[PDB]
Amino acid sequence: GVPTYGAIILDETLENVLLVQGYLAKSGWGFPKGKVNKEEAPHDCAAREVFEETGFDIKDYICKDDYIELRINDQLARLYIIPGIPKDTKFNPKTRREIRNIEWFSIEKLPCHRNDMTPKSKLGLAPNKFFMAIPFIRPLRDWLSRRFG
Repeated sequence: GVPTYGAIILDETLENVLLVQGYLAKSGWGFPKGKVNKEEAPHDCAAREVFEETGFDIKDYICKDDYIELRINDQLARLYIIPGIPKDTKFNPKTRREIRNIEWFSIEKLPCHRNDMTPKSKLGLAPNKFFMAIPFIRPLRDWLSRRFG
């Protein structure tokens, strides 16, 4: 798998995160991110994907050491952490064939796992519209705890 790069944007209170909603296979909510182009540096990919999906430019705010990275089915996803972006910021995707909507969510209200179906004696997990975001939530809470307290 080709690696993906993007950002976790937080507001000034550190309470809220910016998610984007896609279409079809990507119909639910996730952090803004996408696949790296040939010979493109990780920080340049993250700024390009975030600007395409939100219309906000992170280039002057990226810190090279501040990121969460996960490997999911042998594909690497690295999201740079960008705190302190005001909630009254005007966001507008470029790529509206790809992005349905953009919204702020409370970090403490987001799920960090999907629910089983043990009440139905059935295997697997119940659908959840935050499925693409969920793997990063626990690592994000732990990162904010260590850096800020």
